[PDB]
Amino acid sequence: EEGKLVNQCALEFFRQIKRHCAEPFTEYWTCIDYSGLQLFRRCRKQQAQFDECVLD
Amino acid sequence: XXXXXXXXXXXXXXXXXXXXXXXXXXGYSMFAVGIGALLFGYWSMMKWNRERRRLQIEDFEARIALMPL
Repeated sequence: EEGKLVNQCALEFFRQIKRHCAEPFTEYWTCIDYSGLQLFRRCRKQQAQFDECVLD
Repeated sequence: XXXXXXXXXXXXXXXXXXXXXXXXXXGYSMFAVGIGALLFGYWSMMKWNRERRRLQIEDFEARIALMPL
């Protein structure tokens, strides 16, 4: 019953990013998948474009 | 006139001269560069491992953050 609320709140998180500041999110998503599993290495320069739009 | 093989010595080619001599390395000076490269080696390497720790904790944080997984 508590797990039902987890998946419902998961959709609430992703919808907020898709509505406001979608351009830095899509560019960050292309950076992470182009490389193997560095996750944060060689992608920190593109991470600067992210969070800054979200800070508003 | 008689023509035969003529004698010539000029420089005498130098009879037995030493060519082997100490070059570049002296002794004590090589240890200053040798052990000096080691001390520079560890200090440069361990700073990268401290920068790896910044990535390490952040990597394991992704597992804790993901509960719908």
